[PDB]
Amino acid sequence: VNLENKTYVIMGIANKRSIAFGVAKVLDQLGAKLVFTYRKERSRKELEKLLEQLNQPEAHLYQIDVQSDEEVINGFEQIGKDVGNIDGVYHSIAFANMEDLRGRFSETSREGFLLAQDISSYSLTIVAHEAKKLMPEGGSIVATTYLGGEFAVQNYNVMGVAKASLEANVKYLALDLGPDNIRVNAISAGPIRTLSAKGVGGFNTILKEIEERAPLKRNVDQVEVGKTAAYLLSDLSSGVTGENIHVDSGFHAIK
Amino acid sequence: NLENKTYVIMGIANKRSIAFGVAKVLDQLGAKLVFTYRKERSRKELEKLLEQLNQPEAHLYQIDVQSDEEVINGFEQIGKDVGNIDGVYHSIAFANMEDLRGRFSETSREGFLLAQDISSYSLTIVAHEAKKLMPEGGSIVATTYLGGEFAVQNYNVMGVAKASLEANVKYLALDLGPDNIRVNAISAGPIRTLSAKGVGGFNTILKEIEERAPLKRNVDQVEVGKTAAYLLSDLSSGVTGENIHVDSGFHAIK
Amino acid sequence: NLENKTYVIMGIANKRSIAFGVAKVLDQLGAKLVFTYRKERSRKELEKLLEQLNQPEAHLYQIDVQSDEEVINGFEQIGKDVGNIDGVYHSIAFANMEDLRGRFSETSREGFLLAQDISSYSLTIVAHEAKKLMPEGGSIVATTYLGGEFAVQNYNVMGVAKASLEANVKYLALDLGPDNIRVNAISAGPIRTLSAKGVGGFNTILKEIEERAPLKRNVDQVEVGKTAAYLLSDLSSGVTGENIHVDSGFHAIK
Amino acid sequence: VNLENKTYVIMGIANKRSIAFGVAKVLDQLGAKLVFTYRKERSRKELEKLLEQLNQPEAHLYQIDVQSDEEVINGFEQIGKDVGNIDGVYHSIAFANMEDLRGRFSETSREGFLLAQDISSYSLTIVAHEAKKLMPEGGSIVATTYLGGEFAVQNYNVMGVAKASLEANVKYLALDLGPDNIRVNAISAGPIRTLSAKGVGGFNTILKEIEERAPLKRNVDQVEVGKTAAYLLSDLSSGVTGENIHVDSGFHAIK
Ligand SMILES: NC(=O)c1ccc[n+]([C@@H]2O[C@H](COP(=O)([O-])OP(=O)(O)OC[C@H]3O[C@@H](n4cnc5c(N)ncnc54)[C@H](OP(=O)(O)O)[C@@H]3O)[C@@H](O)[C@H]2O)c1
Ligand SMILES: NC(=O)c1ccc[n+]([C@@H]2O[C@H](COP(=O)([O-])OP(=O)(O)OC[C@H]3O[C@@H](n4cnc5c(N)ncnc54)[C@H](OP(=O)(O)O)[C@@H]3O)[C@@H](O)[C@H]2O)c1
Ligand SMILES: NC(=O)c1ccc[n+]([C@@H]2O[C@H](COP(=O)([O-])OP(=O)(O)OC[C@H]3O[C@@H](n4cnc5c(N)ncnc54)[C@H](OP(=O)(O)O)[C@@H]3O)[C@@H](O)[C@H]2O)c1
Ligand SMILES: NC(=O)c1ccc[n+]([C@@H]2O[C@H](COP(=O)([O-])OP(=O)(O)OC[C@H]3O[C@@H](n4cnc5c(N)ncnc54)[C@H](OP(=O)(O)O)[C@@H]3O)[C@@H](O)[C@H]2O)c1
Ligand SMILES: CCCCCCc1ccc(Oc2ccccc2C)c(O)c1
Ligand SMILES: CCCCCCc1ccc(Oc2ccccc2C)c(O)c1
Ligand SMILES: CCCCCCc1ccc(Oc2ccccc2C)c(O)c1
Ligand SMILES: CCCCCCc1ccc(Oc2ccccc2C)c(O)c1
Ligand SMILES: N[C@@H](CCC(=O)O)C(=O)O
Ligand SMILES: N[C@@H](CCC(=O)O)C(=O)O
Repeated sequence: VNLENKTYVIMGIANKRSIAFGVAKVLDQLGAKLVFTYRKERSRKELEKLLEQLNQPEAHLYQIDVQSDEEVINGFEQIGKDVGNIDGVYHSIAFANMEDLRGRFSETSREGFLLAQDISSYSLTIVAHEAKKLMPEGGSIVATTYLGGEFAVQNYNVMGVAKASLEANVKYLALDLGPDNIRVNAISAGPIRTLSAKGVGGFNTILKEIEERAPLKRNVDQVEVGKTAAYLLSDLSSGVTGENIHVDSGFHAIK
Repeated sequence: NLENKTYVIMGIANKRSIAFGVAKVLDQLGAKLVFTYRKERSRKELEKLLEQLNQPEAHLYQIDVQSDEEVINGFEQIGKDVGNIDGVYHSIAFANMEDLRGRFSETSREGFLLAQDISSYSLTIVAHEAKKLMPEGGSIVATTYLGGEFAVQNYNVMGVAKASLEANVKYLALDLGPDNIRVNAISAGPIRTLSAKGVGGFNTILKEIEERAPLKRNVDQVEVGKTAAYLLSDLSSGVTGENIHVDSGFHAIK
Repeated sequence: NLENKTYVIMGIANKRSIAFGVAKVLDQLGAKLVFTYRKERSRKELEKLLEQLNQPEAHLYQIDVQSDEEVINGFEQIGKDVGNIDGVYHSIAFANMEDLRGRFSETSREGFLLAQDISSYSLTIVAHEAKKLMPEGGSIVATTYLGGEFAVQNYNVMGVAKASLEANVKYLALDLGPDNIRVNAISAGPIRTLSAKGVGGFNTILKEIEERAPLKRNVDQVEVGKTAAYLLSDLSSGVTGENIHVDSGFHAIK
Repeated sequence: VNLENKTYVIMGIANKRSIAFGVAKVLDQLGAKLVFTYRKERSRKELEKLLEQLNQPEAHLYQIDVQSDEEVINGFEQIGKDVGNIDGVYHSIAFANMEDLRGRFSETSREGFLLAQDISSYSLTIVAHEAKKLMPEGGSIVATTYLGGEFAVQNYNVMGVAKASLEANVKYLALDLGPDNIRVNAISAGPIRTLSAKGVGGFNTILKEIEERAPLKRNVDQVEVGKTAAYLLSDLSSGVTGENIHVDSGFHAIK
């Protein structure tokens, strides 16, 4: 799994705790050229500071709000002109309003539901469509999901239905872009203390339950997600597509 | 037997709708039925279909599930007209034709979100509003297709919206369970319907089921309706967050 | 309504047996019933339980599913006594107590194969023999537990034997489907039975269904029986290779 | 990856076409010390020959018929006396009578059913129990499975039910050995022309269905199972246990 002369776009670093910073640390350490995309200017600033700890000899940062067709279209188009063709995309992007991450699911608003869908699932489809233009030779696209896409986990509410959508999106992209030699997979990460986690009702309780009940008796970290991301983005996984790998201490396997 | 029971059936379009299959079965079993339809020029059509049921009176309500107000005002009116209900059969989906063929990666945002809105989110709001009519509990059933568990060529955007619907069923089942409201899906094999003409490669799937499914035949709307009767009745007490395949066994094989 | 239907119910030991839950339901629905047992004591309990049912005749056959001879001869006798049947409810499993606690990695070969034989293989041979009494088609149902889909502390060797049973259902569905025989499983939530008294941590899992499952209560034998009636009747035509969870929704959550 | 100073035990090489031999080329290339176990004298002979193709400075071969408790016990015990502690085990062992891999599954005999369970599933339980003693600090155990374990595939008949069993066996083993830091996982390989495949009814008609229908539109090979084995056997996959990775061109994902 050595990746020199590989280029990967990582979407969704906000700070040093971001899962996508785990991927980045692991890919960068394996010698890959990286390009980063962000939404808030605070994320770019965090990216500028975190690039000091990476080996990247230059900073490729692109502002892409995935709610914008044109910002995605022109973002990847630009990445293509700056660095040429890419080997894959790590997609670490999701959003839901805080109302919608606690209390009663049946009370979700249309606007809150569609917002979570647009950012957390559909952004993958359009990223894939635009990213494919930079992978004339094939490549690898990995999204980040959560077990709550597969089962009804208390509080995760609108995001779980967005992750269900995301997971199917992976399969349909896998089928569609398969003949083009682009593999499309997901990582189902265990719960990890991140900026966005602070918004999920009951997140602390779940951390403690993994540690008590999951087979490895411990929580996972971002580097662990990065290690599997390296596998999925590299040749090591050449016959794997439409797959969902649980990086979660075995929790998905137990009841 | 379903005498003294009342269900709302959403999604009848013509003689061939899956929902009319459910209608015939529940009607036969003695339930009171209320029907919702999307557009006002399909009211007269619904009115003709009802001539074949033993419904003393025709309870029809226009609801486009794309509007909160229509869902909210619709279900309120149902409550004023008929009282508490025992359950809802949801049989509603939509996607634009150009997204049910060709390359899934080329789906527009508008088309992806439209499908989610109508085929998935509609269950949430319907469940919220229908709950108000079920103080002592009841049963809600949605219609899915196997393409929300696996990628099926051409089903495309609808497949992602069914994955979403099927999650929706589980989250509603978790939320609504303490209120004694069960939420399930039926996963129907392919059936010749008005909407099915819109899906690329449909006939080819009809043929495959016959060759490859364990029962070596296709299912019909009335078979979906018999499983609906079970899900909608006390017979399926204890069963919630479930997806039952009514598909000649196709889901189990590969 | 199951008048003029005949079902074989395998594996009642006492009034707490899941299959007696099945028995009462099909009995209420009008079916003729035939019971098979292994232990002398079970026959005795059956003779006495039959006073609670409307069966005017005791159809009691000793069939230890560890013996081919007994299964074959039993089903043949059953054919001679009552004729063709419409389905079989299989409610049989066994493992040693030592294999239902402490560490799965320590399971003996003998213990492992014992559980497979009795708890999984038994359905294949039953299906084969039962087939002969179903020239027209029928329905076969086996009873599984969620521990065959996920690792559940303590269920151990039985979880592997249930994973095997659930597969068995799928392959039997595939094989027998063109003969119009459906094969399905019911996955029951935990229920205080004689056998359950041997599973380590059974009480603890009982309580946490109450706490965590969508319906926040446990299920009972009669609720399994009502789904059995669904699966064993024409209501579930179209449905095969299926696994229906009668478990208050516990399967859908995490 | 990189696997110097790791030792892996590979069970079930018969000839050059064996899936486990793909595993073996990949771990060998990656620096690993390899120990091999076999049943038939022929398999040992093939192994001595195929060993010239590898970097292994030393042949470590052990006859273990997994139908024999004392052979598994004594084999692992002796492996540990010879090479010390190991980092994991690759299990590539299954068996059924031909009788039982065509025509009607309802006709399967008891003795053939139990035979397929014994070799194809139980063997893992005991292998893991014995392998554990050589992994005081933890390690990785991978077994090999097939989609016919998740779905009724025509003809795979009794082997499907033993794969269902093998796959639950992996989950129960993960929950149990997790606190010992031992991970347990499955590879679900697509159809690969091997000695044993020659005995499965209709195997060629599936090979061609994968090509026409699987997302990647091609079949996979023993080396692709190998490269996922290396991921699963290494620290790359820390946090993954109780998992089933489909290495099958995405066929598991479509209908
Ligand atoms: N931590 C966990 O337990 C957990 C578990 C499983 C999966 N995940 C998934 O992992 C991924 C990363 O989340 P995280 O936990 O690492 O949290 P995070 O560090 O807070 O990252 C979330 C990211 O989403 C980006 N984002 C949100 N909306 C966007 C938009 N419209 N356009 C572009 N970027 C947008 C944010 O960028 P800006 O800040 O610049 O807006 C941020 O970088 C998500 O898909 C999440 O669902 C998290
Ligand atoms: N037919 C199959 O092979 C198959 C298989 C599995 C699952 N399903 C599912 O079964 C359900 C019923 O489909 P069907 O095949 O019976 O098709 P159908 O007869 O054409 O019915 C679909 C219904 O959805 C309604 N609908 C569409 N948009 C709506 C909206 N915005 N508000 C309210 N109603 C709306 C349609 O109304 P209008 O006529 O007014 O447009 C129609 O009544 C769907 O959920 C479908 O996904 C179908
Ligand atoms: N109780 C639960 O929470 C639970 C949950 C999910 C699934 N299940 C399943 O439900 C089914 C019924 O079990 P249960 O809990 O109702 O327990 P039960 O009342 O103890 O029934 C078990 C039955 O298996 C029979 N049996 C065992 N080995 C046999 C053999 N070799 N030949 C013929 N019969 C044999 C027993 O007969 P004898 O007494 O005559 O030996 C007994 O009638 C089993 O599949 C069990 O795994 C139970
Ligand atoms: N090839 C495929 O398309 C395919 C696809 C998915 C999964 N698989 C799985 O892949 C694994 C490897 O099979 P393969 O295709 O590589 O075929 P293979 O080359 O024939 O290997 C099968 C191995 O099983 C060993 N074996 C059988 N019974 C044994 C016993 N009782 N004790 C010790 N070893 C025993 C054989 O050893 P001896 O020759 O010495 O008896 C042989 O090395 C199996 O688990 C199979 O189910 C194969
Ligand atoms: C009850 C659930 C407890 C564990 C949650 C794990 C988790 C934590 C963070 C996640 O990311 C987001 C969640 C909501 C909105 C935005 C993001 C990125 C996320 O997707 C999942
Ligand atoms: C790939 C071809 C096989 C799939 C046909 C099954 C099917 C048929 C009709 C369905 O209903 C709709 C489909 C598209 C748009 C709207 C509806 C209601 C539907 O959801 C599913
Ligand atoms: C970890 C505890 C989880 C509770 C499991 C519920 C249960 C109870 C009884 C069951 O039946 C048997 C179990 C072992 C042996 C024999 C039978 C019939 C059974 O199969 C399942
Ligand atoms: C209809 C089936 C289509 C192809 C199945 C692929 C396959 C091929 C060989 C396999 O290995 C065995 C099969 C039977 C007995 C023993 C082994 C090792 C095996 O386990 C799986
Ligand atoms: N967000 C709080 C709980 C919020 C609530 O009670 O809804 C937590 O992390 O526990
Ligand atoms: N299935 C066999 C031919 C006949 C049979 O096995 O029933 C094969 O293709 O090898």
